[PDB]
Amino acid sequence: MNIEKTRFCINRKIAPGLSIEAFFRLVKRLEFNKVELRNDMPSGSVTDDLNYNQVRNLAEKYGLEIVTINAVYPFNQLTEEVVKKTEGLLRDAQGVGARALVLCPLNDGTIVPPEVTVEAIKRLSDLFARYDIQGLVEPLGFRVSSLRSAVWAQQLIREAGSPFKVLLDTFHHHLYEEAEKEFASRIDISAIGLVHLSGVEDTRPTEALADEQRIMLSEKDVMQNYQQVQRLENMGYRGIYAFEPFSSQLASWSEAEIEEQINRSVSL
Ligand SMILES: [Zn+2]
Repeated sequence: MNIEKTRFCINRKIAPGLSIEAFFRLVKRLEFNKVELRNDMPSGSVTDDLNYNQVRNLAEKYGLEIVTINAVYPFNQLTEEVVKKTEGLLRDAQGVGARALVLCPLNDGTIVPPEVTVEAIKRLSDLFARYDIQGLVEPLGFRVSSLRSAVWAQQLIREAGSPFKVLLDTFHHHLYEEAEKEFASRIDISAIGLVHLSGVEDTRPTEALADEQRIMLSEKDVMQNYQQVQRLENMGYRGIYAFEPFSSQLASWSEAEIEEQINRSVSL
């Protein structure tokens, strides 16, 4: 297996400690060219205390692409409150020159009918076009997720007639029983426009693991990061990979610890 390095993205959630400057100067210095900004770090702001300029220039200086902002939730349950909140994020992404905003389904045990997610996808595609932002729909694995399958979400994006793509997240994939030898032919790598990697070394049962159980990559993470990435490659994927580990263990890691466990990960 070989994959081109320039194809690697560093999701900020990996670095809750660092300021954006701090976070940027890192990456670049750590090699690569793509990041993800997020609206769920301590600041609660895609820019922390900054403004669009400061950030934008900070991406220029370190020659980085802001690939996505995570995330809009619940994109699916698209009340006027949610619409106003989404608009926020589009202003953010347009503001920092992000290319995508990440869309997360309702994740609370409530059914969101396919017809409604299909409407929410129509309405968000208008609203995105309005800010010239791309969309990425991230199915969530959990039994309580109102959209679990990357296949189904492609089905529903095709139906809304949307240029949006799916965000394949290794954990959420892992966490969803009916894919792998039901995936493969059913899935369409054309329309996967981002892949979020994170590893789960933990011996617990899959059937109720969480965002907290996500460290980085290395031999015996019970998630098939290689075997997913092997297949994604086998299949045509020439798009981005991003490290989006969550877990409280991203709490150690000097600016130099993060530097290395990114490299454990990139096993090749
Ligand atoms: Zn993700």
